[PDB]
Amino acid sequence: DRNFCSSEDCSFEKYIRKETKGSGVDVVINTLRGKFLKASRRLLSKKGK
Amino acid sequence: HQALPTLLESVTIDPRVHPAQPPEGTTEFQVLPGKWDPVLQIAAAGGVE
Repeated sequence: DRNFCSSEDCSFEKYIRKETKGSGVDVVINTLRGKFLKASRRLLSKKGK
Repeated sequence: HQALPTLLESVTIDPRVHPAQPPEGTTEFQVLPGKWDPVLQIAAAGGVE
């Protein structure tokens, strides 16, 4: 259950950032658009794609 | 050092959830709780973010 978030709102950004200890996610396979897209890039690590 | 703001990525103002203006001639004003979120870098108090 810790691996799942919701597509209804951009509340995953805080959850993922906290769960990754601020490292971010290495790869983001993005399909959502708008604020979800913006929040997705904001989770990228330094070398994230 | 002295930091001069140069870019505010997002500023959300929602007066509908904000308390109404204090009655006329008010001397003591109410205090609204505020919170700083280091994970998301959000300064939120009342209906402002």
